[PDB]
Amino acid sequence: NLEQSLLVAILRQHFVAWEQESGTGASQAQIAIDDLLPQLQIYLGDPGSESKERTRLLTLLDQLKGHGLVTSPDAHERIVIRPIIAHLADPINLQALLAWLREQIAQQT
Amino acid sequence: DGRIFATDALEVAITFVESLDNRFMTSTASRLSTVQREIENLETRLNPNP
Repeated sequence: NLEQSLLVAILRQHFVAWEQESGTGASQAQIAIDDLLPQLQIYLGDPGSESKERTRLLTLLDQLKGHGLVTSPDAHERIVIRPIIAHLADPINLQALLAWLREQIAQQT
Repeated sequence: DGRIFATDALEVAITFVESLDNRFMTSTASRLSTVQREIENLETRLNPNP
């Protein structure tokens, strides 16, 4: 789903940062739930209720656990980004996605 | 954080209705005295001549 692919792109951005910092395969990539709420707040809009947007983010993450890209939040409100994400969004697939998104934008005009 | 609050857009609105009927008096002795003294103080602080 599109809104899921947006969160996928954000996760992939964090993963590339962590990977290029610590190298490839060194330990496990982790991200705190805190950093993900602001990122979505730019796109999905702000409902003025931390509880509701937190529930929305957790629902998105859970739906992504059904695809095997992330674990569920653990005690410290942190989530591991399973390395499978590196293959789900790679150059060819991103190029196709960009083409399709530009086509949709053109339709919108 | 689990607690509601009143945004500014309600602060102003409540400032409106509760000033319709019986708002506190502003034109008074105390307000004139206070602005008198404040005008005294601000002027003495701008011109830097010692």
